[PDB]
Amino acid sequence: AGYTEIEKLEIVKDHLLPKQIKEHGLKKSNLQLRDQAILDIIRYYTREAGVRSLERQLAAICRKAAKAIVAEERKRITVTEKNLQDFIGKRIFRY
Repeated sequence: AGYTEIEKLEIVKDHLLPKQIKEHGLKKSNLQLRDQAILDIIRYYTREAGVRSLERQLAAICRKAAKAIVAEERKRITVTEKNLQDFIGKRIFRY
């Protein structure tokens, strides 16, 4: 028990690329999110009891988007700060 905002920032920022890319890598490179997003989502939720869960929240939106693989043909799912809402849909803290 000793997680600090910095630690979470180090991993949350690095793992977002390799982690998601791996578990998701299983399917054709289907992941193209931005940093502003990872920071925005967590910033709106910030709800969690450890990084493990946090990473789970990111993976949730990431793959949740992978499922949409049934789209027209747009390859690489872009999860900018806007799409982030379309995927998550709804939030907890309202401004």
